[PDB]
Amino acid sequence: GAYKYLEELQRKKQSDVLRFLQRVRVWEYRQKNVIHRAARPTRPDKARRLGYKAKQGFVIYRVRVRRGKYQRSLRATAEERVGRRAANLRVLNSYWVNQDSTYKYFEVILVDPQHKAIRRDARYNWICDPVHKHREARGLTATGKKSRGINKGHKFNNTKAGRRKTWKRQNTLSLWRYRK
Amino acid sequence: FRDTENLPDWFLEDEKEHSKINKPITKEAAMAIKEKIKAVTLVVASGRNKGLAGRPKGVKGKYKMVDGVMKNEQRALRRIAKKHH
Amino acid sequence: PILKNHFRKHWQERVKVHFDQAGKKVSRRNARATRAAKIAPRPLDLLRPVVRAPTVKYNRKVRAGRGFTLAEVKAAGLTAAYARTIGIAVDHRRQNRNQEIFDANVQRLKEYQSKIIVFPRNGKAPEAEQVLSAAATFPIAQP
Amino acid sequence: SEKAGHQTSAESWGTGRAVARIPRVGGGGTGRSGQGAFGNMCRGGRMFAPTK
Amino acid sequence: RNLSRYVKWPEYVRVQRQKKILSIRLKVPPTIAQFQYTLDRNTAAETFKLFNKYRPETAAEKKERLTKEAAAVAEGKSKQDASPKPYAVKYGLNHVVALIENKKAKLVLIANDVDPIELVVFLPALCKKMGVPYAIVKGKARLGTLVNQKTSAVAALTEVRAEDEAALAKLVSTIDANFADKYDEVKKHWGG
Amino acid sequence: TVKTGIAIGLNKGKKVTSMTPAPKISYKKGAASNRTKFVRSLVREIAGLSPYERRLIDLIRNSGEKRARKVAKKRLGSFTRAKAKVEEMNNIIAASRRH
Amino acid sequence: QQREAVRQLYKGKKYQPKDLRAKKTRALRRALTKFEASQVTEKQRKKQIAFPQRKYAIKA
RNA sequence: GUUUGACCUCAAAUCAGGUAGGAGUACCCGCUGAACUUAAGCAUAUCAAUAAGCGGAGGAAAAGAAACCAACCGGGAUUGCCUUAGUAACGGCGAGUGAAGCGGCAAAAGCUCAAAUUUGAAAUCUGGUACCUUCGGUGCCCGAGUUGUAAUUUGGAGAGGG
RNA sequence: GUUCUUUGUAAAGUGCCUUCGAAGAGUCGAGUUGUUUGGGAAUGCAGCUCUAAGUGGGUGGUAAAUUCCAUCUAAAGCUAA
Repeated sequence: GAYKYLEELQRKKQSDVLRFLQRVRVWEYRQKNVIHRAARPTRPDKARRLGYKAKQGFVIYRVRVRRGKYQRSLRATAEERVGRRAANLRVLNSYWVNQDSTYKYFEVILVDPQHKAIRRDARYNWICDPVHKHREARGLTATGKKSRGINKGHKFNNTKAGRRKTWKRQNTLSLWRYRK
Repeated sequence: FRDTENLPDWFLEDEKEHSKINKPITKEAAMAIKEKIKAVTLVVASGRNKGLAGRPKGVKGKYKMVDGVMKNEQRALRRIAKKHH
Repeated sequence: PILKNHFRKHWQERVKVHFDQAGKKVSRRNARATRAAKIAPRPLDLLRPVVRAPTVKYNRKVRAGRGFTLAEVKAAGLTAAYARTIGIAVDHRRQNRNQEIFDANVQRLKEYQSKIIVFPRNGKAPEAEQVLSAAATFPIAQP
Repeated sequence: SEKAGHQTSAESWGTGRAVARIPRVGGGGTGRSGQGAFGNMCRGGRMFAPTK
Repeated sequence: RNLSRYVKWPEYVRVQRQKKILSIRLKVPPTIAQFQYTLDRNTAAETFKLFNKYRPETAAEKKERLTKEAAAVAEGKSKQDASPKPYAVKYGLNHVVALIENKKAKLVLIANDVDPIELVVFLPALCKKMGVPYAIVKGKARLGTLVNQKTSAVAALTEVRAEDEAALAKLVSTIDANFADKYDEVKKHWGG
Repeated sequence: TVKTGIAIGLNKGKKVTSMTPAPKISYKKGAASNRTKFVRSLVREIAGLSPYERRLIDLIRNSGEKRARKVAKKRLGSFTRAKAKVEEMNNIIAASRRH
Repeated sequence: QQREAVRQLYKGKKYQPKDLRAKKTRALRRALTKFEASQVTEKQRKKQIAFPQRKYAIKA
């Protein structure tokens, strides 16, 4: 397949060819709007390994944000922007495309949970449960989880299960009927 | 790298609008921008004037009501400051 | 002397007082009961292995661990996918590096498979009159 | 309750107005105004060692 | 006066026309721009006279075939021999490039105009290095014609019935005579 | 590996029979393979070279591998990464000026 | 009478109108059907076929 | 061939069908975020990674089947409780702050995608429409889709060949 | 407990031998700043800059480095109590 050839290529981000292509694509998108739809994705393999499958309901939007202290990411900022735009849609994940000196350009894999192909095909029926609404704004996609500080171990003690939960857990006095 | 005479100026403007320099913060500038960011009518309050939470008849932009308990208090404070010297 | 409070903060809000104790206990015992009436002939708990614990302060002990290994249960002659249904825990990220422990676990498994009767999927399902703890029936003793 | 007596809008009238220094109420119109609150002694005020 | 050069066009129009202008005016690597040292016409016409014979099965013919072999499987026979070996284009990208390095493709056709061109930038090198009969074509919708899609971006031949073997042989000889001598230089011709 | 029977030493602890388990499959994860070698080499010659790698190959040739090691360890982060990268550059330079 | 006659007219077909569709609640016009939550891939279908939770008991 | 036409990209429609807002907000995930106060005048620091503010959801949420903990005869996803402990560590080593593993215990459930070619048969799917036993199914038809939908496989492994 | 449907060239499991075995990039990591932590000389996160490998990588933090040894497999995802 083309999976690995594409992938190993796109890692080589400072080859002349991809930096050329990046220059063209930035000029293209920069004349375009901030938020817009792409019908088809730029890094299809990357998107596929982040959970796209090309069928009716999976959507792309391509998006521009500013750079230049903001403990969240630009990535997640973009995702809030599109979640507020297309609120029916549900954000699965996102990926870099390109950047500039001034901006960073991103892309996002989305779902329309009303669409019946999605409601069936139970690799993706999990999402039409109401819980995974507006994930990006609760930080439940992968960069949300990074910025929450959610991975494992004694390195990440102060945020492992939610910073605020464990803060309330350990800054509270527990008192029994029978004081120990 | 980025040639100019071949290419069209309508591309060149939006190219060199944003093909900017790479510079992060330096420490002395951090503390420096932090430093830049750094920046009467007394009234014996008896008779008619008493219990008025507003103004009395007698008007001025400053005003100060008194009853005798303040005289006791400030007497005590004059005593204790004398004893503090 | 040195003596330490942590009471400088706004603590009075965040006080959590366990009056809830016997009520919770009763709720729990009801959980056990109805779990039983759901799972009717099964024991409410799995069979669990025997593991020598870490951290030399404790490493003399042995403990009811998580899960029998693929190697152990293979040598007992049966798979993960069957054992998990038969009531047997499996922890895959564990390795067997003590033959004593190995033979202990497999003796425990054999004793289990001997001590059970399995209703098949076919039908008639005889009366079996459950016991409600594997670990009591299959105890875990220091050698 | 945590908030008996605390459900009020007071602060004093102050020093030297021929009246006490209980914290007293703002507003008017109703006849609660000028009454005291946020106290132990006062009507409608909070008790001493609010039982917990 | 007709003022067609003076008008204010729409935006996306402006984008695409400026884009083509820009891709013209830009210096390019040699990897891409072996594209547009692409194929000429009469060979393409012959190529499609060939390929349309080995066009695929459509749904109608598939269900018709299925009804037939449903008729024959039960009483008489099927080892999937009730029907013959079918022979037609292999068209999917992943499958095609999987067939390569086995390697089985007699001929390869590569669209130039694919928008994430990184999909296919590796391919000419690949078929060069494996020594396999590739050629670039003009327009992917053509391939969509011949394998029953809007477009496909690649067409591959691995199997052909016997009558066309030498026809293919001369075909690949032609494109070898177009690439081995004059679009061998696709990386060459730095100006001076 | 074999323990001593005692609290302290080179192999401290309880002296016990081992098993020498199977290896998990999840250690041979960084394994290359015929396919990945093929494609990575392909993409290597196709896209070729970044600018700092150009600086590396000329600098190795003129001013040697000590300078190349330090400057690569600076453009990249770390020591062992700079090691493999300059070793790869030696392989490239051998490739280009032998064949 | 009118409502039920229209029920008979639009009977036995999808896309029946809004007032006659059920009211129930917002997140139970959502909150997917029994079929879509019953739905499961062929893989787990086989898995649950072959190795389901058998029923057992410990006496003997 | 100055005509006709695939397709790409982009637009519209009181198109067919759907859908998001708002409230509530004790609990919960996040963002932004001070002061009084406390301490040597106080600046670091503390009150506080708090209250207020903004966004987001459910009936539970969140986290979760190790890129873990350890250094031993090794344990074994997450969670909560007790215990470590008011320790290790930090800090005008002053105010003062301030954890985790091991252990006991309640509950205990395991797993999926990308990444293999179906290539002797896109094997998949929405939608329109008729019929029917309708939390739906059969068939006919427009159509998405190879810039990859189904099946197989997910590291405990697993695939292909015999 | 009932009745019909039914495992057939269908699906799945299990042994021996053989060739394999793909495993996520502006991402990890490093610098520097800010912010926060109990985190010590970077515990975490963000921004800016740099930018990787595959018998690899992360981690196990000594006033300094090099190699050991151990253990796990990131950058993608689900799940009641």
